[PDB]
Amino acid sequence: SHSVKVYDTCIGCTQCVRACPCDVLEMVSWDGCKAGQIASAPRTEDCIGCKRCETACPTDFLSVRVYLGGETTRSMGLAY
Amino acid sequence: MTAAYLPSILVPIIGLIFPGLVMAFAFIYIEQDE
Amino acid sequence: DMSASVPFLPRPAALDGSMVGDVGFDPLGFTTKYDIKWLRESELKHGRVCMLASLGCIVQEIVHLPFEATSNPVASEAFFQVPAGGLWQIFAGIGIVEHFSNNFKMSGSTMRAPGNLGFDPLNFGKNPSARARYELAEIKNGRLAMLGFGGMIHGCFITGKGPIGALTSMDWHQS
Amino acid sequence: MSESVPFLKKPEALDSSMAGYAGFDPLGLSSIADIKFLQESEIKHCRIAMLAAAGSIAQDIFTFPGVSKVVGTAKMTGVHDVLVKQGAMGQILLWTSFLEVFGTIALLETLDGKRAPGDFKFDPLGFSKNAETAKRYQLSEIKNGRLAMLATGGMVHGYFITGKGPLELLTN
Amino acid sequence: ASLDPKTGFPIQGGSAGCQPMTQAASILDKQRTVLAGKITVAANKVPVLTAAVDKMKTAKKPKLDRDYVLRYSALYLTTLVDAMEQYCLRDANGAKAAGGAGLPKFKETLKPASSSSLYSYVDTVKSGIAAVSAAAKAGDFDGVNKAAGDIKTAADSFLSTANPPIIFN
Amino acid sequence: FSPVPSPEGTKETYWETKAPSSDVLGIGAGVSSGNFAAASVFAALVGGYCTGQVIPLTVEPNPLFLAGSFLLPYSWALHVAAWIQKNNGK
Amino acid sequence: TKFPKFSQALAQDPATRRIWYGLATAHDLESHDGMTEENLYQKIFASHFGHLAVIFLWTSGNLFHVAWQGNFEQWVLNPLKVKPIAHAIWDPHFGQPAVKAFTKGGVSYPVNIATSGVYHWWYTIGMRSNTDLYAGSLFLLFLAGVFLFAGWLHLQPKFRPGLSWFKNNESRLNHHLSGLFGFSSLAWSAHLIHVAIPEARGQHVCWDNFTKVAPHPAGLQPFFTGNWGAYAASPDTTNHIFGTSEGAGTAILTFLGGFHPQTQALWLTDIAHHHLAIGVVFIFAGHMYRTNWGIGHSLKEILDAHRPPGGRLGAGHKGIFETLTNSLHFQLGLALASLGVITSLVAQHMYALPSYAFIAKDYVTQSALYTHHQYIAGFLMVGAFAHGAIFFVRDYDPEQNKNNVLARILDHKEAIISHLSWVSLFLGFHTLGIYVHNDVVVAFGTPEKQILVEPVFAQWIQASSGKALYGFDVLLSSTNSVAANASSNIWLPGWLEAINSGKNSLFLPIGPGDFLIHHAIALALHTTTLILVKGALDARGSKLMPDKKDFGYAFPCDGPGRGGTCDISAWDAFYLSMFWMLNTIG
Amino acid sequence: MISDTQIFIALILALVSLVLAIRLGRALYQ
Ligand code: CLA
Ligand code: CLA
Ligand code: CLA
Ligand code: CLA
Ligand SMILES: CC1=C(C#C/C(C)=C/C=C/C(C)=C/C=C/C=C(C)/C=C/C=C(C)/C=C/C2=C(C)CCCC2(C)C)C(C)(C)C[C@H](O)C1
Ligand SMILES: CC1=CCCC(C)(C)[C@H]1/C=C/C(C)=C/C=C/C(C)=C/C=C/C=C(C)/C=C/C=C(C)/C=C/C1=C(C)CCCC1(C)C
Ligand SMILES: CC1=CCCC(C)(C)[C@H]1/C=C/C(C)=C/C=C/C(C)=C/C=C/C=C(C)/C=C/C=C(C)/C=C/C1=C(C)CCCC1(C)C
Ligand SMILES: CC1=CCCC(C)(C)[C@H]1/C=C/C(C)=C/C=C/C(C)=C/C=C/C=C(C)/C=C/C=C(C)/C=C/C1=C(C)CCCC1(C)C
Ligand code: SF4
Ligand code: SF4
Ligand code: SF4
Repeated sequence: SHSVKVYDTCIGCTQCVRACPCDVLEMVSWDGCKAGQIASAPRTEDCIGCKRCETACPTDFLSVRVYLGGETTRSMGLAY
Repeated sequence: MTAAYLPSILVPIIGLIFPGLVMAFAFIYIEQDE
Repeated sequence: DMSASVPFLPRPAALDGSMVGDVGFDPLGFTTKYDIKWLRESELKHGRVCMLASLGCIVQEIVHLPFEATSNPVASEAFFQVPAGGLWQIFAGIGIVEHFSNNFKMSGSTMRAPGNLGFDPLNFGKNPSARARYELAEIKNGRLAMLGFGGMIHGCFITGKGPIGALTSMDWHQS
Repeated sequence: MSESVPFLKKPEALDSSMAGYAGFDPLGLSSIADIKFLQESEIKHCRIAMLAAAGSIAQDIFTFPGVSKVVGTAKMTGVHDVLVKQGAMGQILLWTSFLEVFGTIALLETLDGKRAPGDFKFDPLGFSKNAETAKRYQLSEIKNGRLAMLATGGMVHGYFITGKGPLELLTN
Repeated sequence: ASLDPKTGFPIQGGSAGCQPMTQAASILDKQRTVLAGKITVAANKVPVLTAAVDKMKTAKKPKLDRDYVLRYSALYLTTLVDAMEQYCLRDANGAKAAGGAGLPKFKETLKPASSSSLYSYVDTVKSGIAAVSAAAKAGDFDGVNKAAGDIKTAADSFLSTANPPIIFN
Repeated sequence: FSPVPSPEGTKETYWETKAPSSDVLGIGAGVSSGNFAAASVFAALVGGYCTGQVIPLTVEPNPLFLAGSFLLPYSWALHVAAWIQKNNGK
Repeated sequence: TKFPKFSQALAQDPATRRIWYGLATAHDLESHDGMTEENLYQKIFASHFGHLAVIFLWTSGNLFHVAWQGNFEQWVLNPLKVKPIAHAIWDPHFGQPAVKAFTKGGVSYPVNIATSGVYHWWYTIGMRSNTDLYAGSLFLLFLAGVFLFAGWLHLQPKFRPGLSWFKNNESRLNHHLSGLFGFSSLAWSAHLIHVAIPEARGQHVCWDNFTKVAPHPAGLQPFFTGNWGAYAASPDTTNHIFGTSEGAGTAILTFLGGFHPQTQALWLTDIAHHHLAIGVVFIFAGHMYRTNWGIGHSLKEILDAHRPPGGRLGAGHKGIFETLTNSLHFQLGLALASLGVITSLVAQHMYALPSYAFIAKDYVTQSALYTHHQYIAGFLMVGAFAHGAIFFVRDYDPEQNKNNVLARILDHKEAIISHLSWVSLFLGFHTLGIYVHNDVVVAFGTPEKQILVEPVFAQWIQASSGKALYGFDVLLSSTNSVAANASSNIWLPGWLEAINSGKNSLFLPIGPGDFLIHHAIALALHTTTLILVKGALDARGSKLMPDKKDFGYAFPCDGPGRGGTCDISAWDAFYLSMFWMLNTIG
Repeated sequence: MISDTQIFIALILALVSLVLAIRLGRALYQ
């Protein structure tokens, strides 16, 4: 699977989760940012590696970071 | 040429049997799981 | 502390006087780099082969088989003169003895006390203490034989006469 | 300050206990090379030169049976040129080199400090038993060796310039 | 029973059993078949030179190639003489030339290649080398041809009187 | 990533001072700066002389002048050592 | 599901990508699962012995196929007229016109004509017959077996070298300089003096007679007296016919210079004296480092002490010792940059100074050898920069390398890359512009208007080495010069003959076309360096991707965000510079 | 010229090299 990380520079804008086509990311409560929430990745096995979450990230360096790793049928986007 | 028979004997073996056999074995090894 | 053979040099650590023929003579430190048992078994094998060779060269001058290609006084010349197939037969036969000996184990596998193949049919060594004296005698005779055989094989190369001829006839009054 | 050379400073690596000490090291070469290495090198030079000085003298006095036939008239260095063509120079070189191979091991022990510089424990006759006679005799060996080093060069250069040889140069 | 014309190896097997363990041949005899085979290769390359010199003479403008004649002499004729000298050495002194006196060295202290019954043929081939070179300097095509023929006759004569044992081994 | 070995007697030679410590001279650490400066000028003159006397090189050059000609580059390292020793108070 | 046994991430891939990636990552032993450093260095050691053996099997194959199927003995008789045979053709797809068309070389079978020059090399070094080419093939098969057994043996538990052995820099350098470089160059002088020199002079010398045949008539007595110049006395005459006794001298070591007048190659006595000189030099250089007896240099001490007191290099080379030793990619990059420069030297010096007899009249061989070694040169140089990029990504630790030469190179990475961009653009705009100016003016019927710039600097260099064509009268070209007078008694007469004669490729005449193409090559070398240097310096990060190090050396992109990140990896700058390498060697 | 026996000796030594190559490849592969 791919490995998806969220760094503590996340402002909790929820945009990376909305971008996610594969329900990899979700919002959890976090007191670090003003929004009271940070992104989380409890479903990186469904991560295809599209990196749409990275594009939606408005932080200077993407708080969400996809690291392409081992490929599976799910992470390869194979309908066969 | 001395041993002129050897090019006729080896070139088909090295050029057809060798790849065929090693491709067959390589195919079996790459596909196998255990 | 200090080697008996070389007083200035220190005694080699992996010697200790336990083996026969131990005067502390390992200046080049082979014992450190290489196993003592392999060195000892090789020393005994070299000396035993040399003792047969030292006897062989002298005997071959004094008496030979009554055939052509075996009538050469000089040892080195005799090697090339004798049937080569016979030489290759000797080499393989010695190889069978070498495989038979050491339980078919060579290098690390063999190490059986070094230099013993269990070849003692006759009870020449009635006492074990006498056998220890014989073991010292064997190694000292083997060492002498190594130097001796090299000395007469080189005598054959220069004199071209064989060992006993080489001692008896030298260029005493010739440049 | 130094004993031998009053103007210069006492050599730092040199001590009174050491044999043949006169505090003589004007160029300070003891700092440059290890003093134990230098000490053994001096003793090796001392002994080879001592044999060489007496050698030249003895060869002028007399030769061994047959050497005169092998070398017609050459002496000192010239006989060496004849003996490389024969086997004497090579055979001595092979045996001296073999002893020097053990000498290399001994030099390594000296650099370690296990062995005294130049001490090969060669006493067939024990003339250094007293241990103060040993100090004196080591001083004598060093002094006669330094003199012989000078002397060997002196008589060999006399051969180079005149061809006479050491005793013959005085007689002629 | 004979030596191959080109490769020079033993040709046919044809208690003196050829098989290694039972071989009765000495290392001297095996060295002699090696030398005889090398003599055979060098002698059988003499027709090639004869053909080349004939091609040179029949050309529209004919010039002797001193470089070809001298390089052929250097490559085969000198080799033929050295192989024959070694066979003569082994025939005369005996086992000593086979390594009985040690490594090949100067002052080998063994009987010379001369005083051998087969040495006269070696002298003929040496004369042939001298004639091949002299003709090449002169530009004489016929001289090279006859000189090579003299070498060919001498080498064949050497092998016939030698009767070398062929050790298939 | 694993301990990198160095020969026994390896010591620290990184310097940020005016001159490196004399330990960078190895066996020449105890030589005085005057002795290097005099050896440097001596080596420059004898090396330059030995170099100069064999500039037209022949098939028979004097081997002592060849060996003595090596003192010219050696003199460069000698005066660098002279500078190091003077700035270490030696 | 188990083919990449070294990679569980690939062995669980259900696609055809697993086969490709397992094949392509097979030799990257550092990335294999559960890889320790001990096992990494021991597998590299054993696989280096396998490369050694492959090289020896390849050379034994060339020797065997020439001994068996070549015309070596026909070629050595007449080397300027006969075309060398590489190997025979047995192809069941051939027609009978094809079989007849390839039956050249003086033989009765189809053949490939060799462009490798191995005939000229084997001729020059002594080989005369098929029996000794075959003997060389046999010996290399034995050596290949010896190094295959050594590779297996050094994988056995008692014979496994430790990491302390693999990183003994001083003992490895001492032995590779004094034994591998120096003693084998000295041994190569022995081969020339004992074998190649006598057999170039007609006298056969083999294992059968080389201990009873003296290379010199006096014979090791002038060497052991200091009468070394007696080994240069009576050199080979200008009338010498190579391979024969006519015109031959007795010298075994000379410095004649120039070329043998017949073979148009360097004198073999010059080559024997070259390897003796370079051998003694390398042997002396192999006593530099301290191993076990207290004399020599510690490499750590040398690197730490070379920091200029002006502070312009920062901490200098403090910590470079550890970085080099710990980083196999830094070593590979130094080795490949060094090797790439040498095979470029090999290509440039072997066409201008050929060493092999009757080559440089084999125009196909000269063209193939130059082209071959320049392409190998471009591959090695690009790979050196590739493994410098891999070094930065994988093995470079900034904390261990604080303010070094390496950190300070990264600190000004933009000054380096932007000035390489400038010089690339500078050269490209002008060289192309002058070329296009020339094309447009010649097209318009006005060749005189062409901007033709003489290569005066290079011509001055040629003249400084003795070319009299340009009339510079500098150094060697001037008869009354200190430089000219110094070499007059030794190598200058031969060199002046060689350089001034127009029959050789030594310092070939250069004009405006040469200038323009050299500037084109400057643009190409600078542009390939720009791409490779940009890849190496930006390997660990950039403004576009700051954390590029975390992704590795070869990754596809970072996606379409931030404008687009295609070809952003350091591997992709290898990829882009490979085209520029091909263009420059083109 | 090269004999058929000489070619067979070369083929024997290359087979020995093949066996040693197999043994090294198996050792490197583990
Ligand atoms: C590199 C070595 C090599 C060799 C030695 C050959 C040999 C041959 N090819 Mg070629 N070929 C090769 C590579 C090779 N091929 C490659 C790489 C390609 C693709 C570009 C081709 C494409 C090709 C075509 C398109 C044709 C040939 C043909 C031929 C035959 C020559 C014509 C003839 O006399 O007909 C006489 C041929 C026969 C009587 C056929 C004999 C059949 C053999 C002996 C049976 C072997 C059993 C088989 C190998 C079992 C292997 C199993 C596997 C595990 C290895 C001959 C058998 C022609 C052909 O097939 O001939 C009919 C033909 O039309 N080849
Ligand atoms: C004298 C002692 C000695 C010698 C000879 C060698 C030799 C070698 N070692 Mg080393 N090694 C030694 C001691 C020695 N070692 C010690 C003491 C250690 C431990 C500290 C090591 C540790 C060590 C390691 C860790 C490794 C080696 C490796 C190697 C091999 C290098 C690969 C190769 O083919 O390069 C050959 C290089 C040359 C022949 C010289 C290059 C010539 C330059 C580049 C240009 C010259 C061009 C010239 C004209 C050539 C023309 C050819 C002709 C066609 C014209 C080589 C066989 C490596 C290897 O492959 O393992 C087997 C390796 O990984 N060694
Ligand atoms: C006049 C404005 C200007 C100035 C002062 C510079 C200054 C510089 N540029 Mg250039 N550059 C400019 C415009 C300018 N740039 C433009 C518009 C582009 C896009 C084509 C570039 C593309 C560019 C590249 C690709 C490179 C530089 C480099 C450099 C540096 C080296 C100097 C050099 O060789 O120039 C080289 C100049 C060019 C290659 C392009 C020239 C572009 C035209 C001629 C200038 C534009 C005129 C502008 C419209 C003026 C309008 C003002 C008017 C309204 C009053 C230097 C910092 C190089 C560098 O970093 O090296 C250190 C380098 O590699 N520049
Ligand atoms: C003919 C083919 C060609 C040409 C000309 C170039 C040109 C260039 N490449 Mg490219 N490249 C090519 C093929 C080519 N490449 C290919 C096939 C690859 C493999 C993918 C690459 C990969 C590559 C990389 C990876 C890099 C380059 C770089 C460069 C530059 C190197 C020369 C330089 O710095 O200044 C020379 C400049 C020129 C030759 C430009 C020509 C000047 C123009 C034509 C002026 C004309 C004005 C005219 C009025 C326009 C009319 C337009 C009309 C519509 C009005 C330059 C822009 C490097 C770079 O940018 O370094 C700074 C770089 O990093 N190239
Ligand atoms: C070449 C060659 C050969 C040879 C050979 C040999 C044996 C060569 C040996 C050469 C030697 C040993 C030369 C010695 C020179 C000593 C000197 C200059 C010291 C002088 C004293 C000084 C400066 C000051 C002293 C001092 C005095 C005065 C007072 C002040 C204090 C003090 C310091 C005490 C062969 C045999 C191989 C033959 C071959 O064919 C050719
Ligand atoms: C250490 C020591 C201790 C005490 C003091 C000491 C005595 C002074 C000192 C000794 C010192 C010294 C100097 C000791 C010296 C020892 C030396 C130099 C020994 C020489 C050995 C050579 C041999 C055995 C050759 C054998 C050849 C064979 C089998 C075959 C040859 C042949 C081959 C190739 C093929 C077959 C046929 C032929 C042609 C015959
Ligand atoms: C890339 C590669 C992979 C893994 C890593 C690696 C190991 C380091 C590397 C190395 C690869 C290497 C080095 C590969 C090396 C490959 C080699 C050397 C292959 C040699 C093959 C020779 C053959 C099949 C000859 C057979 C002869 C015969 C059967 C004759 C027999 C006979 C004849 C007729 C006459 C005599 C009697 C008999 C016995 C009857
Ligand atoms: C990217 C990368 C990242 C970090 C790691 C890394 C691997 C190290 C690195 C790679 C770096 C790479 C790949 C670096 C590549 C570096 C290269 C190829 C350097 C070339 C150097 C050549 C020189 C200095 C020639 C000097 C000639 C001279 C002085 C001739 C003089 C003369 C003589 C003697 C004779 C003629 C007269 C004159 C002219 C006077
Ligand atoms: S987009 Fe970047 S910032 Fe907005 S939530 Fe997802 S991670 Fe946190
Ligand atoms: S990569 Fe595509 S799938 Fe994986 S997390 Fe970012 S958005 Fe969701
Ligand atoms: S296009 Fe460029 S960015 Fe989009 S995926 Fe392919 S490479 Fe990555």
